[PDB]
Parts: sequence; C-alpha cells; structure tokens
Amino acid sequence: PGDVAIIGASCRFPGARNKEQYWDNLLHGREGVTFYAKDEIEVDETLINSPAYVRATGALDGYDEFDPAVFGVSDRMAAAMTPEHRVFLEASWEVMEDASYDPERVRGEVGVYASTNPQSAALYSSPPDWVSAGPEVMDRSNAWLPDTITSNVLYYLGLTGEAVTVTAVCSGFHYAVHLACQSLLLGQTDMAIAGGVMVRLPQRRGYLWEEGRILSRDGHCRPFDANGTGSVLASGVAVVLLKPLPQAVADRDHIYATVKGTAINNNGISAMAYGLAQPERLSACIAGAMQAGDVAPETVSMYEANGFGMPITDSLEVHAAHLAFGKQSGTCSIGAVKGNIGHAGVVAGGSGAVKAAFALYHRSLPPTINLTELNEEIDFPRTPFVPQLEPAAWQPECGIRRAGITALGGGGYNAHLVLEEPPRPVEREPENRRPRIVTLSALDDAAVSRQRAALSSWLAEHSDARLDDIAYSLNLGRKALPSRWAAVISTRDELLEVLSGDGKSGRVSRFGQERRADLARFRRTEDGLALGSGDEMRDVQALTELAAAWVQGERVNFEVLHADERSHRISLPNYPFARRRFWRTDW
Amino acid sequence: PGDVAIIGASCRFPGARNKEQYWDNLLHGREGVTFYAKDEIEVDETLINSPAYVRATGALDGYDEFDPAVFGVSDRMAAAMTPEHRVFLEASWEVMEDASYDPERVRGEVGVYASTNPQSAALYSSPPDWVSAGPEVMDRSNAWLPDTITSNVLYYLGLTGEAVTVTAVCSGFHYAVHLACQSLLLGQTDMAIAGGVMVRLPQRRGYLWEEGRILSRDGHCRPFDANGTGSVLASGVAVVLLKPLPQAVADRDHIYATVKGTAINNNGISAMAYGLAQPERLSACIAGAMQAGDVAPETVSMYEANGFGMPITDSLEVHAAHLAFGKQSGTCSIGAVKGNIGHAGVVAGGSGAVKAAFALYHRSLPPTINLTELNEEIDFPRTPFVPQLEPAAWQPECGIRRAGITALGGGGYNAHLVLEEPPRPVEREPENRRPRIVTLSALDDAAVSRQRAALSSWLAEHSDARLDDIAYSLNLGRKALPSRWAAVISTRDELLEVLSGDGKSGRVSRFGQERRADLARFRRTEDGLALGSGDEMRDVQALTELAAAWVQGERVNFEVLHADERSHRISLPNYPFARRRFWRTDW
Ligand SMILES: [K+]
Ligand SMILES: [K+]
Repeated sequence: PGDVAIIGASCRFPGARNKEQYWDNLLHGREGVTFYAKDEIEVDETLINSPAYVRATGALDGYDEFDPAVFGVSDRMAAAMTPEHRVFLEASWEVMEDASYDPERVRGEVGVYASTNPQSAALYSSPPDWVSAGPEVMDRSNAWLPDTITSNVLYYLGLTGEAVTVTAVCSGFHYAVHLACQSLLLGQTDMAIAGGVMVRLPQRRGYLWEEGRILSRDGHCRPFDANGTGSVLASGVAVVLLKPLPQAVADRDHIYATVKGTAINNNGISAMAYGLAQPERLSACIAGAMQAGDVAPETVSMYEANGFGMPITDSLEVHAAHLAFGKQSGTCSIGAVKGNIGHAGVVAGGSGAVKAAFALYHRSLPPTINLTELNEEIDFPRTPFVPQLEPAAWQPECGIRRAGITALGGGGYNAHLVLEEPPRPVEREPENRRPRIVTLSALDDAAVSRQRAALSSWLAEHSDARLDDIAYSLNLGRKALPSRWAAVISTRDELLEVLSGDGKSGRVSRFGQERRADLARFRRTEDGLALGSGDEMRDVQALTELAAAWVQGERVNFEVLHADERSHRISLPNYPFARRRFWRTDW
Repeated sequence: PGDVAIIGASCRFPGARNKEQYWDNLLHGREGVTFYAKDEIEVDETLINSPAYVRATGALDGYDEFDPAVFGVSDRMAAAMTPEHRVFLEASWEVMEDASYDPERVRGEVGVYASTNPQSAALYSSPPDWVSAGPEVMDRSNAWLPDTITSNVLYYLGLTGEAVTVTAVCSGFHYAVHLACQSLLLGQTDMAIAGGVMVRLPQRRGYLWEEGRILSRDGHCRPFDANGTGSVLASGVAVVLLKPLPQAVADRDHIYATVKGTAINNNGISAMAYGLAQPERLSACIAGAMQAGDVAPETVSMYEANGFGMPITDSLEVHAAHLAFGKQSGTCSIGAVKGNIGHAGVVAGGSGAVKAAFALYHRSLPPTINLTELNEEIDFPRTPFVPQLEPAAWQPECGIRRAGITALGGGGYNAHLVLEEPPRPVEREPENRRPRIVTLSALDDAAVSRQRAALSSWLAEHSDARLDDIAYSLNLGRKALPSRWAAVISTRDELLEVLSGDGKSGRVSRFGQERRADLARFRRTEDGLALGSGDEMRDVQALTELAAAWVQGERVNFEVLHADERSHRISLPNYPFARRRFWRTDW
C-alpha cells in the first residue's frame, strides 16, 4: 500500500464556519476578506490614519468562543488556554465526529500531529513561571505551551497514542501531515489526527502596505494577475483524520481522498526573500513528493499553488512547478485559494489541501477569483498549467484524478503533498427493512434539540443516504453523553417524523415516560447491555426497551447490534457547541 | 516683594551636554536635531520603510550613563533605576554644585520639586510587585516609582526637607517651578530644587508624519514660518536652584535671574486639539503671571513662546499673548527655542526658561532659527512682537529687562512664568593679598586629576574671577569626598601652577608625604577643626598644616576660615562623572 486515507475532516476559514460552508464558497467564487471602517478597529492608533494602512483582514469568526463543558474543562482553564488551544481542540473533536469514530471506544493507537504559531501564544498572555511546581502551575503551563496543543487532544478526547507539535512557519499543516504519515507507514499508530491552527492577535486589525512586499495595496488578493500587489493576512484551522488505505477500505470508512506522497525540504543557504520560491529546491520538493507516492507528473491534473498574488512570486512558483512536471506532462489545472481567503499562515497550506481533497471528492474544479489580467511573464501556454477561471466538472483525459498542493513559508520552509481521488464506491447489498435504533446525545436537552434539528435538515440535503448507515454511524461513531434521546424506526420517513417537533412522538419517548426499563431482560457484556437472543434483536418491543435503558443512562453494547450487517460510516452533522466567549483578564 | 532668585542651574539638551554648551549653541543659532540612516535605527521594524517615517530626533547624549559610586548607589540599584531617575539625580547634584552649596552643610530646609514622564518608566521595566514587603521590594519600588525621583535626591544628596513629584505633560518644568515658589513664599522651605526630566524610550527613534498634526514633515522645526509643518521629539533635563531674593543677596549668592511671577491653568471645557492655544484661557494665564509679579506688559521686552512650528498653533499663541499685553505695551522680542532642539516634552518649558534666564544674565538676545518666510497671517507689524532673526545686544527703552516664558501641553495644560534680570552687583572691596586654602575632592584619584584639569581650563576662560571667591566657593560649596587634594596659595598664578602636572608641586602636597599633621595645634569646633588665633589664619605654616590635615581626611570648619571677609559664591566646573553604562537585563 503506502497510501493514507483521509477519513475525516474539519476546518474553519474566513467567511466559512465549517467545511460545507467552505466548499460552497469556493464553488461560487466568493471572497471571505472583511473590510472595516476606521472606528471598527480599536488598535494601531498610531497607524490607523496613515495613507498606507489597509483595513482588510481574513477574520476567524468565534476565535474567542469555546464550550468547556463538552471537554470537561473549567472556566478558569478555558480563559488560560490560548485561542489556538481551544480552536484546535474543538476541531479535533469535530474531525473525530466527521469520521464517525468515538474516542472512548477506539481500540488502537491515535497520534496527534499539529502545527501552531507561538507568536500568538506570546501575545495572548504572559508565559508560565516555573519558580514553583504546584498543580496550578502545571495547569497554566498546559494552557499556554505550544507543546500541549497536541497533548490536550489526547487527554480531553480520551485517546491513547503519541502527540507531536511542530512549528514550521507558513508550511505548518503540510509538515504535520508529512510527519503523521511517517507514523502510520512505520506502524507506530493506527490512525492519526493531523492539522494546524492560526489565530492572529490582535484579530480585528489591518496591515501596512509597503511597495514591493507581500501585503496587498487595496486589500484584494489576485493570484497570477498582472496587477497583483500581494495578499491579506487571515486566520483559520484545518484538521484531518488519517488512516492507512487498505485498513480504511476494509473497515468501510468514509474516504474523502488518499495521500499518495509528501515531501519537505528547506532552501538553506540557497535562500530567497520572503515569498520567493527558489526554483531548484522547491522543484526537488515537488518531484520528491510525487516519487514517494509513485505518481507520474502526467497524471496530475490539478495544482493548488501557494500564490500570494505577487507577479514575481507567482512566476517563481510556476517555474518551479514546471521543472518538476517536465515537458511531456500534458495539461493541468492551476489555482490559488489565497485569492478567496488570504494567507492563513500556519494553516495556509491546509486551506489549499482541503480545497484539493474536496475537489477530488466531488469531482469538481473550483475557480480562482480576482483574476482579470493574466500575468504575461509566466507565459501559461508554454506550461502545463491553465488557470481555472470558471467552475468545471473534473473529467481528465488521464483517467485518474490526482492533485498536488504546495506550501511555502519563511525560513526557507518548503512542502508539497500529492492527493488522489478516493476509491470507487463498492456495490452495496440491498437494504434490509428492519427496526433500527438511532441515538443522539449531548450535555443538556437544548443541545440535543439542536442535534435533532440539524439531523432532520441533513436528511433533506442528502436524500441518497441509507438508513442502515445513519444508525450505524450514530450508534457507533458518537460518544455517549449525559442527555440522551433515542428512537426505534424502520424507514427514513419514520426517522424524520420522530425528530420533528419536541421529539417525544416516538416509540422510545413514550416508553420512558410510563415506566423504567427492566434490566433483567438484558445480558451484561464487556461492552454493555445486550439482548438475550438473535431473534430478540429484530423485535420492535425488545429494541424499544433497550433504547430506553440507554436513555436512562445505561451503557449499551452497540457492536453486537450491527454484527450481522456490513454498514458504512458516513459524515453526519457535528456537535452544536454552545459558544461562550473566554478571554484572560490579568496579563 | 515675592521675588525668588535663580542661584544655580543645570541642564542637558540635544546638542548640549551642559548649560555653557547650550547657551553657546543658542548664541550661534545651531540646530541640535540628529538625522539617522535606516540602519542606525534598531526599532520600529514595521515603520522604518514607510514613506512617512522621518529619521530625526532630539537625542540626549548619555541617557543611559551614570556614576553610582559618587551617590552611594549600588550597581544593582543603578540598573534598576529608570533613566529619568539617574539623569535627574545627576542634574540635582550639578545644580547644587553650580550654586556652590554643599548639601551636607546646608542648615535649612531644601525642597525638591520635579516633573517626570511616567510613560518612560512603564517602558523601561515591569513595575514593582507588592505581594511582599521586604527591603529588596522597597529598593525596586524606589527605583521605578516616579514618586521617588524627588525623594532619592533628598536621600542620596544628604538633604532634609520635602519632596513633591508632579506630572503635568508638556508643562512639567513650569508646574514644578510654580509649586516650588509657593513653598518658598509660604515659608515652608529655605531654598528649592525645581526642574524636570524627559528621556524618551526608545531613545534612538524616528516618528511617523501625519498631515495636519504636530510632527514635522522634514525633521526641521520652523517656528513662526509659513512653511512650518511641526516639530521634532526631544529629550533633556533642566534643574534650577531657587532661593528668596533678599536672602540670596544677603548670602552673596550667584544670581542668574529672578522669578517675578508664575501662573497655571487648564483649558478645561474650552478644549482644543493638541498644541492649539485657546486665546481666552491662555491669555488669562499669561496675564495672571504678570499680575502675580506686579509687572506691567509695557516692561516685558522678551517673550519666549511655545512655538511648535505649525501656522495655526503659532497664530493662536501670538494672539493669546497679544490679548494679555494689550495695545499700549510697546515692542517685544519674540522667539521659540523649539526650532533649535525640538519639543522636549516634560522639560520643553525648561528649555525656554533656561534660554530666557541666560539671555537676561548675559544681556543678549539669541536668534530664532529656521525662519525664512514670516507667517503673513500673524501680522507681526500689527502686534507688539518682533521675531528675533539675528542675535543682538539687549538694551530696552523700558529700562528693565524682563522675560515671559509660556508652556503649552496636552490635556489643556497651560503655564507662564515671568523673569527679571538679576540685581545690580554691589561694589566689591579690593582683594587682600593673603595665603588661601583651596580644596578639591572626588571619589578616586583619577577623578581628582580631572577636577584639576577642569579647574585650570576654567581659569583661562574666566580671567576676571577673584581668588577669594574661588577659594570660598570650593571650600564651602563642595561635598568632602574620600580622595582629597588641597593647596595653599596667594595669587591666581600660584593656583594655576600647583594645579598643573601631577599637582604635587605645592607646599601642602610636599607636607603630606614627609610628615603627618599634628591635630593638637588646632581647636575643635562643632563644625570641625579651626585655628587657635586670628593671627594664625594669616600664617603660611599654620594654613599649610590645616590643609594637610584635611587631605589626610580630617574635618575642617571652613566657615570660620572665611568669617572675616565677605566673599561671593561663583560658578565653578561640575564633578567629572565617570559615566558607566547601566541598563536592566530582565524585564
Ligand atoms: K490660576
Ligand atoms: K588644641
């Protein structure tokens, strides 16, 4: 094998609070940069009136919001945690939900590899003082140190494995995915959480334009444009769940795309100015990634570029990509997502990787925006690359869909990873009509009601989703939380009816109001309560009593319920986090 | 009836390390602003390449230099003290020396009134933490708090009295002089140290030009000029020693000028933009100061203005002064010293007051520089004021020389003080030719040699200085320090010869090496050793043994040595401070 599957994803970007909102924005060519009036910016009093100050930024909505009760975190600790700690932790929870894996029931080793910006931690609060070694000191250290961005995931999700934090400037996301795959291919872990986080402080802030530098003169990012003047600074987060491809296919996971190869290197002594791609070192990086995945440049029909929007930086990157593709490669779609959202720093490579992964999944090519006058110096007809001006269906003459994503940063950091479309979906056996248990749990009743509203809305969106996959994913892919709700249904239409309204019109809901469940009916197993016979697991009354016992707070062995069928994990709505704002008051 | 004499002065400004250098620069119309290359500024990385950044400032040479051993300060404490603490402490030492008063032997109550910029301390180091009450905590507080800028002077100079620190933005010097004079007129103190200190941090730094604001566009300050765009930021220190006029004449002090009146008020609800003078409030301040000293505007022939260099602010200030002078005032010379050095913040009013005092003392009017096109909007021929374009002798038709100095600041702070030339000198009796004792002491032997070189150089410049004044000032105006030197001479030429070379060619020096002084020859007084008879005080051998006893470290009553003659205190060189560099290393 040596291929790594992306079985779950979670991200937040300017103008997008989730991946579905992110993909919909890329499809319609929307811009997520925010423009402010002078009074809306409450910092930079010395610069706000300068003619060179641009009141534009890529804002991250809810950078200060967190739901500590879901993770078991105290309010004091939530304020002590840097925004990058909270945002990445909340995204790791969501990436596990998107893959339908309950961390409490994960039997293998999970690695957490993430990249973070230490400049953000240094601006949020003063660092820990290690003059004493009390427990409150350890709490303050775990809230501030970049080293514990990955450790806190292992602790607060209940996972066991290894945690590694890397700091790689603007290539952070790729370096995390690169290192995560080494862990998987060497067999040290079974699946891996990999990603990056960037929260710029102060958040609501502009920047200062200087002639010839990477920052834009008008606040617009125009990649590959002749009139491009640079990019905008942005914040975001992107996390993916990684798993070896043969194991992901065997376990009937939900696969967005596969990672064929990754490669990293540094410009070293052959250094450039910031944003300038050195042709020899970057091309060696791109070629090494394709060599690692055994993909030929003829087969890559999408190239997601770094693309600041500077004529000189775009020319050096397209030339470096040209050296790696060769002459005989053919034609390839080129684009830069920074035109949509700006430069997201640590996670800038993640926005491009997430764009490429979803492009392979939906077999669609999103456009590159703010492109009106093509850069004549890049001479695109003499290169394999064609700027994606319009959205288009992805139907390559090659026969296979493969994409390459590049991340450039300061300090000479280079990185490139090559993705392939997921395996073709297998032929499914016809769905058996039988009563099934569906479950929803959160911390309080209001959050469960939001889960019911989100699921009924989701059912309208995805009319081709099978009912046996929904129940398998909800029952085996979500953590059992205190406030619980369940129903016993046989069709998709019955599911929509029980979810509607207050949710109490269902068979299980009326059972819980009348009497408590009789536990002598069930057999206790190592994983919880189970039904006494195989014939019992197809009786509506037996399934109804078991679900009510679960709603009452008992632990149920959901594995033995789905042992007879080979269902698939699917992507369902995430937890509806109640987002209170947390910010430190003492420096 | 309430006149206060300026009997000592000390200052440092851009381009001047002492008051003699400052007056000489004003006389020749020199500019003390410094211009830097981009690489010479090691701060403001984000602004250094902006087209609006002006690499100009009024630097204070040696802002980080200090000689803590002379004050009894430890090296640890010298690094803990803010630069404003050290600069003001060193200037207070110099101002007592300039007036020829030894703080150990001052019999009265001395008040120390100063103004400081608390923003500098907040940038130099983190503030003290009061979680405990140990002596090391108190040392850190005394090193950081602005309240102890004045207290440390009382403690380290050996004075007893009262200390008051005020913070009055750009009117700081005037408010200190105002409060000092109230202390004297109410009899709370016998003499007062008054001044201010301004050390801008970071020191070597430019500024950002913004159109229509107070900062200059080219780095030059052009007061009353039609093409003026503002001023430059400057650092400095200015301290004066104040004493009631009748007492200063009775003690034969050296009087630069006298303070006739002072007045303060605030713009209040009648507020303006920064630097803009409200005519009604500022004129009331100017008129109130002249009313306090019982001086009529017809008698004021010099007006030292605030003078930023902006056409609108210069026009409003000249209008306010016109309202206070009336129509029948006559003619008056107007100038603004900010053209020479820039805006010195807390001590900005000090630069003008010191310029006016030396103008009154030397009977000269220094020019206003950078003035090529007069502001037609002010209409100077229709006002009593005439811009002093060239240096000129001060011979007013009024008959008396009086000056008014105005200080404007942010927050609406206004201040104005009126000075008069010193009293006419009395007729001196011819100098008796007799042997006299002259003394020099410092902290180490190398500093004493610098004192001898400084004293011999001074003798060439001031050939009209009487020897009985020189000995009286050296013997009664300097602190007795461990490394000592003395000589017994009768003429100025004998003084020049013994000071020359290694300084060991005198009878006192040859006496100390051969034999020790026999103290039984002398009589003990409450203030030290004295000679047994009046006839002995004219014997060379008796005076030589007494001087040698002092060099060996004994305490000598110098009051009784000069009791028979009425000598005068004169201005002699200051201590040659060995200036080691001190800066904090931990925030
Ligand atoms: K008043
Ligand atoms: K005796």
